[PDB]
Amino acid sequence: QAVVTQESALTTSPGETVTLTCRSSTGAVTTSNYANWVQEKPDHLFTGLIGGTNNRAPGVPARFSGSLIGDKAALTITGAQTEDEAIYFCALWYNNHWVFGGGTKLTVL
Amino acid sequence: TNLCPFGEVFNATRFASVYAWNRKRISNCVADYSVLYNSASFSTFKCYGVSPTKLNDLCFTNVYADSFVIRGDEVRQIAPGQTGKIADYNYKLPDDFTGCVIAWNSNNLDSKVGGNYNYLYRLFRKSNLKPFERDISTEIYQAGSTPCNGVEGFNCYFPLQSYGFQPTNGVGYQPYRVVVLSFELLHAPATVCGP
Amino acid sequence: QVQLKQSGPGLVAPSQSLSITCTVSGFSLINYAISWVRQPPGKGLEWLGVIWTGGGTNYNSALKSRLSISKDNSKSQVFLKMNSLQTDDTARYYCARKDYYGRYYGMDYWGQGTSVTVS
Ligand SMILES: *[C@@H]1O[C@H](CO)[C@@H](O)[C@H](O)[C@H]1NC(C)=O
Repeated sequence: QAVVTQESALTTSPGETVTLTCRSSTGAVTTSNYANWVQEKPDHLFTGLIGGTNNRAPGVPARFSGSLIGDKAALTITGAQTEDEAIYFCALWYNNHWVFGGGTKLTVL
Repeated sequence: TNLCPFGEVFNATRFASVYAWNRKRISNCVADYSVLYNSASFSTFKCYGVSPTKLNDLCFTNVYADSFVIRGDEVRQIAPGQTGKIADYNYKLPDDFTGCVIAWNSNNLDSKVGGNYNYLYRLFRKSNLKPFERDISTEIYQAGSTPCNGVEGFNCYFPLQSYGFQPTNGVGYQPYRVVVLSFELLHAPATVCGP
Repeated sequence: QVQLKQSGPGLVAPSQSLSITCTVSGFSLINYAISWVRQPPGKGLEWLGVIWTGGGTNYNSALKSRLSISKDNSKSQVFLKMNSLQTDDTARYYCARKDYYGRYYGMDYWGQGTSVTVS
């Protein structure tokens, strides 16, 4: 009971917001499955964006914001082209283990 | 009659953590309270049941010297009748306490660059402590309705937390060593007096 | 400042066991948990396991139980050990910090990554 899937294709022109949805194999994601968003720099650098489905990491700009806006977990961002070219992965806490999605490639403009 | 071993208590190299505070009994020696009071390093010297100047003449049965390192802001909770994390879960002083509380800043010993994280305190407890209780157990807490059953899940916190002592933290967050002297002034054969 | 370091030349020969180390500054191992994830070249990352704040582990289900994670609170170090390696395991491995006491219930900070390649 481990399969988690993402679209893996995205493009937002500067200033325009997009939503990427990560969905589980247990139906709509529960609050118990805490949602995580991580950011991939093109030089193999990682950082954590969102945890607990609502909490921003310390030191991440307030421009980043997410929640369970749809029944499946999703994340949104206002368009800042220079620093938002990144790959993003969703993680869900099953009680037994953490599962990571394939990840979505963001290609702004 | 030999001098009392205050030097060991107040000049010990490494102090104990809050939750496992060490108790040193003192008995059968000539106490010298003048020395300690006259020194200026002690930031907070508070005697509750007695007056600090009287101490040179009183004769007690025996006295306990406790020691631990706590954060600067939490020093107040070491007193009869207050609450907080330290009072409720770590070190409770009984009401009608009779003794002296001594504290001083130690930022030049217990804080090192990169932080010192070896001083631990108990954070989650089922119930408050009885006076002078010393619960050293590390039973897995349970803040969730589900039974934890010894597995540290997301609501099965370990009940100890380590202070973060940066070399440049604020005065509120710097580590203050604390020594509590408790005089149980019964009329059993007096063992500790002042010259 | 909170910081994660992990180091090792890495390269392995088949059927032996090599271990990687994670060294931490700016946070105490009693206040946080450490999770390890594994990244084969060009694929999606999979989560290996976590060492909780005061000992006690979880592991990826189908992942071999013949591996263990361990730590030293005194020196602020964490070690991942696998006892037998297979050529699909060639990957970059990352240390990660999980802050489940307070606000941010996920992997708060991440390491710099170490290449581990067999043959
Ligand atoms: C502790 O060390 C200080 C350092 O000068 C010294 O003056 C004192 O006599 C020692 N003993 C006590 C009990 O303070």
